[PDB]
Amino acid sequence: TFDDAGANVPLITELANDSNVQFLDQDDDDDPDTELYMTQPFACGTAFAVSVLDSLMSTSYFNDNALTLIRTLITGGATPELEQILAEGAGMRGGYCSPAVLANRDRCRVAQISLFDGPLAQFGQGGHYGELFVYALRHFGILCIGLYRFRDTNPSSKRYVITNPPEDFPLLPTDQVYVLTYK
Amino acid sequence: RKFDSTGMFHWCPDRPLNDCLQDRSQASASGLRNHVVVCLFADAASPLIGLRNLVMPLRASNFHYHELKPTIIVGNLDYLHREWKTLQNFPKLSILPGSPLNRANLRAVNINLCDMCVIVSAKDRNMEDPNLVDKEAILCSLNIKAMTFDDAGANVPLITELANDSNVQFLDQDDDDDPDTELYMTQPFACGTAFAVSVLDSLMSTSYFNDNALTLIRTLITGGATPELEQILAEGAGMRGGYCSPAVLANRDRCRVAQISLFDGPLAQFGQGGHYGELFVYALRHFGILCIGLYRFRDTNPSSKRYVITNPPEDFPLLPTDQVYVLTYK
Amino acid sequence: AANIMRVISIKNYHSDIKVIVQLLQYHNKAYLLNIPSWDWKRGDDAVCVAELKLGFIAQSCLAPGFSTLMANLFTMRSYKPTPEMSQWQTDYMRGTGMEMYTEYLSSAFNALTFPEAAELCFSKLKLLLLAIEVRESTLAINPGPKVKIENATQGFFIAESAEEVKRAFYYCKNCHANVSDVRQIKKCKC
Ligand SMILES: [Ca+2]
Ligand SMILES: [Ca+2]
Ligand SMILES: [Ca+2]
Repeated sequence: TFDDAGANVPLITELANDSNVQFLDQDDDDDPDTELYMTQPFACGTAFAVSVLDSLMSTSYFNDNALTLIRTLITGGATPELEQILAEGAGMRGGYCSPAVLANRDRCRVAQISLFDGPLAQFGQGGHYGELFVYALRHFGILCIGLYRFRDTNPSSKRYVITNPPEDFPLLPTDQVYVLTYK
Repeated sequence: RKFDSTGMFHWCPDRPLNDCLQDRSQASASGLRNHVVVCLFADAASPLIGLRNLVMPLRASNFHYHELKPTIIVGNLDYLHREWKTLQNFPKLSILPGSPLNRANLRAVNINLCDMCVIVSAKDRNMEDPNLVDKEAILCSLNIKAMTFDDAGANVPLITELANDSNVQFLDQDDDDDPDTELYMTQPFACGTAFAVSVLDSLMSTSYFNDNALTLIRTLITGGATPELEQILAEGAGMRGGYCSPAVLANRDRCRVAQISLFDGPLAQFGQGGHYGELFVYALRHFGILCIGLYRFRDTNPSSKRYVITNPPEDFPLLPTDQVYVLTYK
Repeated sequence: AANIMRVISIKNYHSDIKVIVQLLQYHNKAYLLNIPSWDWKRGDDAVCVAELKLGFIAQSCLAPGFSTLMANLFTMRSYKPTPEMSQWQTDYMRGTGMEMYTEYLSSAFNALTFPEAAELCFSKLKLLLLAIEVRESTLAINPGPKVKIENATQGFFIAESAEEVKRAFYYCKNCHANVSDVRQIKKCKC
C-alpha cells in the first residue's frame, strides 16, 4: 500500500518454468492443459518465458531478414559492427561523434499512443481501427500494428494485446495503440 | 652476466612477481618483437604444469644475452603466483594477467610480432567429456588466426598442446580430417603446430633399449640440464648461482639445434636446384654444421604452412624457400 | 561450450554450410564470431536466448505489452474459434493467429512512396506492410515519403498465413483487381 497503488503497478516477470504462470494472477481460471501463450498473464504482457523464443530457429532458416528486423527493433539498433567492436574485448568505446554517424540517431521505435486525447481521439469515440490506420499513416507517418485494450469494461487495470485487428474492428476511448514512429 | 651454479643457464637474483607483472599499457609500451608468448589457461586451483621447463631451454648459456628471446606469459594471476617461485631466477620474463582469449591482451603483447605463441592448458581432465577437454586451446588457436593487425592472422606462428589427440582435427582447415588417422600423420602434427603428450609414450622402450639415446634427447631438449642441476634443485634451495669461473663458463659452448635458410647466404647456392646431399657435405666441411632435415612449404605454384622432412635422401632436390634444421656449435 | 564445439566441427568439415546456433548466454557469442568461417553475411546466425529475452522485456518497458506482441508474431499459429471462450480471449486469439511473412511486391507497386504502398496493402489487400528491403542491400522500417518502391522490392508483412501474403505479389492494379472479396485476387493474365 502506498498512501500519502498495489495491483495497479506495472510488472513483467521472467518465468523459468512456464507452468508457474498459474500463480502470477487471480480471477484467471488456471488449467495446466493450457500452453503459455493462451494464459491471461502472457496475453496481458506481464509474464515472459524463454520457451516462446524456440520457434526463432525456424524463422531463421525460412526468413533470415525477418530475424534481422526483430534484432534491430528489440535491441534498439545493435548492428554487426557493434558486436565486432565488443568482440575486440575493449568494451563499448565511444565519445562525441560525427554529425555524420549521428544521422542514425533517427530510427523507428515502437511506441504507444493513447486514443484518449489528442488528434487521434476522434477515432476513439466509435471509430473503427481501419480509419485510424489510414489517418495516421497519412497525416503522421505512423503505422498502427495493434491495440492494448482493458480486459474489463462496464473493473481491473489489466489490459491485453490485439495484434493487427480487422479493418472494421470497433475502437474504445480507453484503448492504447502500438505504433511504429520515426520521431 | 650471471649464470646458475653449473653455468648451463642465464640467471638472476630472486625478485617479487610485481617486478615482472604488467598491465596492457605497460605491455604495449614495451618494444616486444621476436619474443615468445605463452597463452596459459589455468584456474587458481589447477595443478602446477612446471613452466620452468618451458622457460629454462630458452635461457641456455650457449645463447648470447642479446639473442635471448624475451618471454611474456598471459594467464591467471593467482595460478602464476604459485608457479613464480620456480620462474623467478630467469631473466627477460614478464606476466600479463587475464584470459588469453581476450583479444586486447593478445594485441597488447604484439602477438603478430612474436617468434612463437605457445598455447598451453593446465586445467583438469577431471572433465568427463573428450570434446570439451580442449575447447579453450582450440578456441584460442582459432581466435588468434582470425585477428587482423593492419597499421598477420593465419601467418602468426603457433604451437598448441592438445590434451586429447583427436581434437587435432579442429586446429586446421583444408586438411581432410579423419578419426581413423593417428596423430603423427595429421597435417597439424606434420607442420609442427600441434603437440600432444601421447607421442612420448615410446620413450619407455627407448630407455630400456638405449639409455644414452634418451640422455642425448634430454641434453638437447633441456638445453643442458645435467644430473648436478637436478641434485641442486632437489636440495630445495632453488637455482643458486652467480658470476661463475671461466672454468665452468667453458660449457657455455654446446650444440644447439637451429634453423638456417637457404634463401640467401653462403648456402644459397645449393638452394637453386642443388640436392640435399651436396649441402650436407659442404656444410659439415666448411662450417662444421650437420644438416638433419628440411622444413618445406606445403604449397608451391599458397599458404604459409611448412612441413618437416627428417634426414631426406642424398639425391633429394632443394628449393630456394627451404629451411634446414642443423646442429651448430656457434 | 558444447554448442560452440559443434559449430567448430561443422565448419571444419565444410566452410560454406549455413549454421544457425542457439546460445544461452551473450558472453559466449563472441567466441563464435572468431571461428574463422562464421560469416554473418552468408547466413550464419546465433539466436541468443539471453539477448532476445531480456531484449523483449526491455521493449516492454518502453511500450508495455510489446513482448507479447512480438513473441506471437514469430510463432506459427492458425486461429481456432470455440464456444466456452470469452470475448476478450477471441480477440486475443485472432491476434495470435497472425505471423510475420515476407514477399516480393507486385509490379503495380512500382514508384509508389512507402506510406501509400502500405495504405494500399491495408485498404485493398488486407495485409499490413512494415518494412522493405532497399537495394548494396539494407532493411528499412516504416520509411517516410522520401522512399519509393523499386521493382522487385521485398516487403515484410503481418498476416494470418503465407497464403494471405501472396495477394501482394499477384495484385495487378486496375488491370484486374477491383472486386472487394479479397479472396478473388489470383495470378492475372498480364
Ligand atoms: Ca491464476
Ligand atoms: Ca581440420
Ligand atoms: Ca497464422
